[PDB]
Amino acid sequence: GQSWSLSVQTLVFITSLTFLPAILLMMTSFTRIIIVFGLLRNALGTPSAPPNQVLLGLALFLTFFIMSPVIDKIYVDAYQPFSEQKISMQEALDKGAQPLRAFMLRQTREADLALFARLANSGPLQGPEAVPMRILLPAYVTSELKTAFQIGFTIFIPFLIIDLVIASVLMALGMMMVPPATIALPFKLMLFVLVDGWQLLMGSLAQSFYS
Amino acid sequence: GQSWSLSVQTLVFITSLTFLPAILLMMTSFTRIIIVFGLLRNALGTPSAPPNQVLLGLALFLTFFIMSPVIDKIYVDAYQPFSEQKISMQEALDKGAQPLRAFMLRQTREADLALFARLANSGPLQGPEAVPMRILLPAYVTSELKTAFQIGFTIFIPFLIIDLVIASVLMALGMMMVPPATIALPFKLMLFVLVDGWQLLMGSLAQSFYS
Amino acid sequence: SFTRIIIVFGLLRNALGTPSAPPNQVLLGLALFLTFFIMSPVIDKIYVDAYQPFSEQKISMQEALDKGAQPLRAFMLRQTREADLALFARLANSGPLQGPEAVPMRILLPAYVTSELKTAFQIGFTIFIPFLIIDLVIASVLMALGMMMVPPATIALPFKLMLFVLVDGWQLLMGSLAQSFYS
Amino acid sequence: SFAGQLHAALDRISDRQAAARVQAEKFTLGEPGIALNDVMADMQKASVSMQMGIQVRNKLVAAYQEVMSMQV
Amino acid sequence: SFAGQLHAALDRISDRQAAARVQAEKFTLGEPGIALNDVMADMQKASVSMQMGIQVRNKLVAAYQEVMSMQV
Amino acid sequence: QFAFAAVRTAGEFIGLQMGLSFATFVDPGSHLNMPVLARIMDMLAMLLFLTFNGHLWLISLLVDTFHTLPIGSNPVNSNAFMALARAGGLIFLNGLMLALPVITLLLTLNLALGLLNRMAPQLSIFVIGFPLTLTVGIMLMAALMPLIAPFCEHLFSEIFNLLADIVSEMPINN
Amino acid sequence: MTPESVMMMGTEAMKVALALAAPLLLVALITGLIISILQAATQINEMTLSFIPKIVAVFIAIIVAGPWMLNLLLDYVRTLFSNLPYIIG
Amino acid sequence: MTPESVMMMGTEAMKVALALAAPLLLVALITGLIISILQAATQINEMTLSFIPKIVAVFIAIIVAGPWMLNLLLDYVRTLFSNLPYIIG
Amino acid sequence: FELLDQEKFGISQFSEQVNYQRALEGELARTIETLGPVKSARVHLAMPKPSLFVREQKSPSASVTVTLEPGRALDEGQISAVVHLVSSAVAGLPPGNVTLVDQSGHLLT
Amino acid sequence: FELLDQEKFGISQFSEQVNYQRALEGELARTIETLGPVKSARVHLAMPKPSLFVREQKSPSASVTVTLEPGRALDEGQISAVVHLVSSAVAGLPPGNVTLVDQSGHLLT
Amino acid sequence: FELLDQEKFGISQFSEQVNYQRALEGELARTIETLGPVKSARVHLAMPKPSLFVREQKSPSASVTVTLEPGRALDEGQISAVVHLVSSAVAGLPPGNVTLVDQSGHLLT
Amino acid sequence: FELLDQEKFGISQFSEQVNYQRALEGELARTIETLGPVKSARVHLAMPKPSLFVREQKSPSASVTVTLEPGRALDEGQISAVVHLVSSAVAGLPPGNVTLVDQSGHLLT
Amino acid sequence: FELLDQEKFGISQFSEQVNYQRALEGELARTIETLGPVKSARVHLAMPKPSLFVREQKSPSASVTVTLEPGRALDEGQISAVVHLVSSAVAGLPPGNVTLVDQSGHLLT
Repeated sequence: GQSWSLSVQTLVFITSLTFLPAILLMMTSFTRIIIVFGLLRNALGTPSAPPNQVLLGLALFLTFFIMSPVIDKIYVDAYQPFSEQKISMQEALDKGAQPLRAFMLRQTREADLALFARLANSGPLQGPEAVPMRILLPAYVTSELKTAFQIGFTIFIPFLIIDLVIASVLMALGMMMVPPATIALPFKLMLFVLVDGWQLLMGSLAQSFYS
Repeated sequence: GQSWSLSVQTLVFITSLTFLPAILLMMTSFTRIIIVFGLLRNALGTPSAPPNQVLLGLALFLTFFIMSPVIDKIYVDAYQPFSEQKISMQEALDKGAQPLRAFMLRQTREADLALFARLANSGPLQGPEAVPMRILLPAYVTSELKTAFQIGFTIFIPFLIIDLVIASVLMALGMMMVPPATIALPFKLMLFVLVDGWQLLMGSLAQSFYS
Repeated sequence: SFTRIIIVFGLLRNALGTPSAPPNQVLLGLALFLTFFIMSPVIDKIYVDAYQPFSEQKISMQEALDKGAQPLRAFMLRQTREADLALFARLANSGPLQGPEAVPMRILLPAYVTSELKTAFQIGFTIFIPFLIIDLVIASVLMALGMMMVPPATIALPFKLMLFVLVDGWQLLMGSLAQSFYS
Repeated sequence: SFAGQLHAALDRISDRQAAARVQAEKFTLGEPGIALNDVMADMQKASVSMQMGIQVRNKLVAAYQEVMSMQV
Repeated sequence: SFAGQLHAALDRISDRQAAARVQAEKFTLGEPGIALNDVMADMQKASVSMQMGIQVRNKLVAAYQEVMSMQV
Repeated sequence: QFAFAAVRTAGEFIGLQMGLSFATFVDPGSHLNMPVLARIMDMLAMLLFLTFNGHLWLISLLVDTFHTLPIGSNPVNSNAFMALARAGGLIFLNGLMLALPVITLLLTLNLALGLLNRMAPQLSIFVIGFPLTLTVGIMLMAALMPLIAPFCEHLFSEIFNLLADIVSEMPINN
Repeated sequence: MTPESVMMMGTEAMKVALALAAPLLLVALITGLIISILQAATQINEMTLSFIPKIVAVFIAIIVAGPWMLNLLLDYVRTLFSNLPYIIG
Repeated sequence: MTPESVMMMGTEAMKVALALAAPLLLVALITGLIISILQAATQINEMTLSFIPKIVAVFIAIIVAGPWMLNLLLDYVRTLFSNLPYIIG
Repeated sequence: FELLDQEKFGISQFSEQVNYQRALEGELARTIETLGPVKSARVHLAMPKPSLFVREQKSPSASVTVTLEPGRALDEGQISAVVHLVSSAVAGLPPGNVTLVDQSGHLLT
Repeated sequence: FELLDQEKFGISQFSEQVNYQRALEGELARTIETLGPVKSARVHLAMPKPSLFVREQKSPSASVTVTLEPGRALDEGQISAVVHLVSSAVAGLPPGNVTLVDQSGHLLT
Repeated sequence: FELLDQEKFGISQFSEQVNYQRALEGELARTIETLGPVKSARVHLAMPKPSLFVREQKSPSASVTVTLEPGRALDEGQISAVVHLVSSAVAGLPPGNVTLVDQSGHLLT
Repeated sequence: FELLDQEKFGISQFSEQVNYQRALEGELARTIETLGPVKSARVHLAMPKPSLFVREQKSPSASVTVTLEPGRALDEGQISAVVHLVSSAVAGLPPGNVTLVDQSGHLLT
Repeated sequence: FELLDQEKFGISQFSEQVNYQRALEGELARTIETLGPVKSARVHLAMPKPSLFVREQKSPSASVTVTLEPGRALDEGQISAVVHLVSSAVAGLPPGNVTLVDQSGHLLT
């Protein structure tokens, strides 16, 4: 059998500890969540009304919850055979990364995947599962970026409707030359708090993740 | 020919490991890509909406896919003789740099290199395949940052047109103090996502780099 | 050598209307390349007058330092300014004389620094002016039609970049800077 | 590819270290054939390989952080 | 003339190291005319030259990083 | 920077008289009117500083301050911060003195256009008023440039005269 | 690229501006004209009594227009994005 | 630099703005005056009722003006960049 | 064909590639009619483009339904005439997917 | 000719490269008619513009359907006349994709 | 010739390089007519340079269809006259891609 | 001459360098007519223009089609007269690319 | 000359350096006419390929087409008169690129 010595194993673990929170979290689950949060912040007609730290914390908690089944899968499939040294890191890493690869494959756009494969000049695949992570990652990022804005426009719509109707009703009576933005903000905030936009939106985006 | 000792070979290799990842990536391969990505983010009307880390990672992956052929060529022509100890480091450097120099010269302009040669007082070259690395790099860099600006302007134009038409129609209907940007931004976003701006844009950029 | 080039590049970047549109790494690399291209004759002369005796061990450092510093001071004297030199001479109570000769290091360096700063700002103003003209004209045409509340920044910037790329700004700009340094 | 090269380098480093360790274990087990002039040399070469690997790791992570922290 | 000078310096360092190595190799095979003190002194001089070279490299790379890490 | 600020305000006030004062409503986003006619004079002023000396005259003040103030335990005198705070003052004083022709000429056009209401109450100043003012206001800028050339020198010496006395009369004020 | 291409790029881009806005601006302008001629024969008005008819006329104009307003936008940008490897040279 | 060199730079900067904007400024007022006359002689109007034709009028003026307006800024900056080694001295 | 000539202000995106296929089918069947033994043909196409990086990519198909003239029968080499007449006039359609059927059942392909 | 004839304000992006192909087919078939033994030809092209997620384009195809004059038959070298007459007038169409068929079945290619 | 004279409000990017090619073909065929033995020519060009993520040249082709005067035949050196007459009047078209055909089949190239 | 006469709204830049080439061809052929043995010439140019930041040769060509006067033939040195008359009047056109052809085939170059 | 008087709103940068070259050619040919043996000249210029450090810079050429008076012939030193008369009136044109031709063929250069 073959494996890696303790020194190289801990070197690899420490090195991966650098990428893991920054990018393996930034470009995998909650980039669209923070994009939606920023779009909602812009739509509210106020810069940084919800603080950035609070938004990031809420997004982190939400993505932790969302990834719970995949976390349990990768735990029970890699850590348990590895925490009792019954498997080596070499294939343990692949076994752990397989469920996340499947999740990325499920949440991908076929057109983006095909374009990236053609750009990489590799078209021998017989099935969607046999794609490499190298070609899977950018397509996943692009699809997540697309769906982020797709949700964001729907978030935008109601505030736009409120602004248009309040401006029209305000200027129909001879008040054309006065900004209705200062007057639309209380109504938009009242509507949002009355409909409970936060709790409803969190469930909506969780269901979107569950497809 | 004479061969450098291992103690200095490792020294020069480790020293090159400082410049090569930083400068040979910053001013050789994807400066236009990051510039046009920043310009597109500005044109979208919502600056800093996509994460900068996500944008940089996607740009790096696209860069690797773009330079895969020349990377493969230099990889074989340098490592394989070096791996089999066929060639020394001194000649390996030039042999590896030759295809990279050819690819760099393929994309640059003519007036830039002419001006740089005139400034450097180098003798006239009757054959184009003689530009030293001293004179090659600045011409390529300036050509890249020149073409990036016009590509970004071409990307900017449609969103400018959309903003102008929406502002004009709003003011014709009689809304003076209504910020068009807060209203056009959903429309710009919808146009972008519906025409698939990201995938089409990156594909077009890759095709432009190829040709 | 080149404190002016980075300043003028920063002025151009701010005139473009977009912060850090080109990477700072690429700006510094281009500045260093242009600096070495410009200083190549002077650097070559310094290399000769220093190494040629020193490599074969013909002179001592106590005079080699002066021999290597004299051409650099001679080059820097042209870039310095008479008014700055006179003011620093007044400050440091040095002999003015009718004919300049071996300006001391305490006086020569600050005069060069301030002269380079002054000429850098002078070039930066003229670089900024065309973008200001474009902004003025686009703002005026926007206001005249009844669109006084539309931000011209999202409109001016594409026009600024289009003009900058269309006039081939980079090549003639660097050529002009090099010619100004030469004479 | 980069992943393939990294895997090959790490695997060869691990194989060198494992060979050195097994040779040292055979020597300390008393089995004749080891003259103490090979185990020490192989351990030193393995330490050199590990030092090269960690220096490369430091340089690579520094470069990655520098290129990733750029204000775009 | 900068890269040429640097390559000349590296050439001199590598040539001195190679001369020391070949002298030691000639001595250890029994060729007469080579002195143990001479080869030891040559090896020490080569090591000193290498140490000077690595010091210069460290200083130069530190200066480069300091001068190109700043923001314009 | 008082000399700069007075120059900065003068350019802005010219712009506010034609189309640049639409931020009079609630606080907008970007000013929508700042770089139009401010940066033209916000950066021309520093050039006139470089015409005489950029840092040389300021540095000469620093050396003389050491002679006046030899660095010691002497407490800093009072009744001096208010005087330099009271200096501007000249921010709006010299601002309008440069603005004497532009302010009057633009207003006369504004008054002239309004008189046409008695002949046609539908003048539509949102249609005709803005285009008419812009061409005249821009034209006044080019022909009034020489008037600004010596005027900026006034503020430089006056602040220098203010600064020279403060740094020299303070040590004898103890 | 020569400045003529930018004018050509501007001309094609600006020509889209007129065509898209034409149905909306024409219906709004004629609506005021329709009221104005109908505002003879005891021309008495309050101030305008004309803005609200502009709403419904333009509002239905957007509805009847619908996709073709967006359909042009999809095609014009698509050609420009597809021509990016050609606008370079 | 003499103070004349300082002020001479501000002249053509405003003059090009005077030259470039005037064709667009004149079109805006000329179109407005015609409608303002139409705003007399049975004066029924809402506020101005001139906004829609004015936007279209200057819009066509962009096509009419087009290149030589763009060409104005092209050579003036080249003249400015020609004296960069000469304005300092 | 005639449908292609027809112009409507409305341009549904999907009804673009369907109003066209309905014209191809009507054009392809107008030639098979002008072929001798055939009195009237009737072809349907089955163009599906949803295939990328899949083991089962699939393919386009057609189904001609010629109605031979009274007292006639297509020979063994007269079948490939009508197969290749359709296999080639349709993008990406191999001759192994074309289905020819008479007016009396009789799957000929 | 037909493309020139088909000039209008309406701008269908797809119907541009289709109104053109319908003219090529009608022009290519007007020459094969002026060819001697042929009385009337009828050609369809199969140019496939789409190239997404495909290793190869797979090229274009054509299917001529000449109707020879009463009592005539194209020789073995008179087939390549009509094959290359179409293989060359269409971009990227090899002569191995052109299909020639008489008015009596008889696939000639 | 007609296309240069032709002026329309529409400025279709494609129909620009197609209204031109249709004029080249009509101009090239007007000279081959003024060539002696030829009574009427008919040339089609095949310019195609589109490619994706590749450096493919995608070289052009032509297909002249001369109709010689009654009782005439182009000699062996009279073929290269009509080949180079077209190979040279079209950008990037080697003489190995030009196809010459009579009014009696007879591929001459 | 014609190019100065050819002024129109048309903002297309491509029809700028094409309306010009069509005038060069008509001017070059007006001189070869005023040359003695030639009764009427007919020249086409093949100038490829795009060339930015590339090493592509992009060399041009021409094809004169002189129609000599009744009972005349250009001598061996009268060919270089008409070759250099065109090779020099066109930018970057060597005399090895000019093709001269009579009214009786007979490639002279 | 006449072109210089003409002025237009259009920014035709290329038609700027072409309306000028057409005037140079017409001015250069007006002097060669006022030269004695020449009855009428006809010169075309070939201003071309601006580049830097190329394998061949090529340079610009010209092609005079003098038509000598009835019963006259330019001597051996009367050729350099007309060569340098054009080589010098055109920027960067060596006398080795000027081509002089009579009204009877006869390349003189």
